[PDB]
Amino acid sequence: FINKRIVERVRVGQILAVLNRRFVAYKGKMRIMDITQSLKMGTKLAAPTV
Amino acid sequence: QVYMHRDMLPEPRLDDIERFRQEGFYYTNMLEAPPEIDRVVQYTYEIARL
Repeated sequence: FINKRIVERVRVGQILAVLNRRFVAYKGKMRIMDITQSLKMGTKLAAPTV
Repeated sequence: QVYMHRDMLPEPRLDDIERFRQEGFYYTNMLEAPPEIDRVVQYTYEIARL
């Protein structure tokens, strides 16, 4: 006995009943870049911080 | 005492040629006196960076 719905006998009319979660996807013109390597000691920023 | 300002080169009218030639016309960017104190804006490196 496992309290999970691993295998379910389902009618055809409910095949699409599983689509129920939101997804959010960036468009093609966007770019994803990593900036971790820029944390070097010599960099001074224009507007100083408190 | 170096200043930045927008000024025009003179364009004298040659109504009489020899009369104009008699006077020693010349132009310079040397200033007679510094400008009035409330007409100037002072930048440093910090303001420009901000």
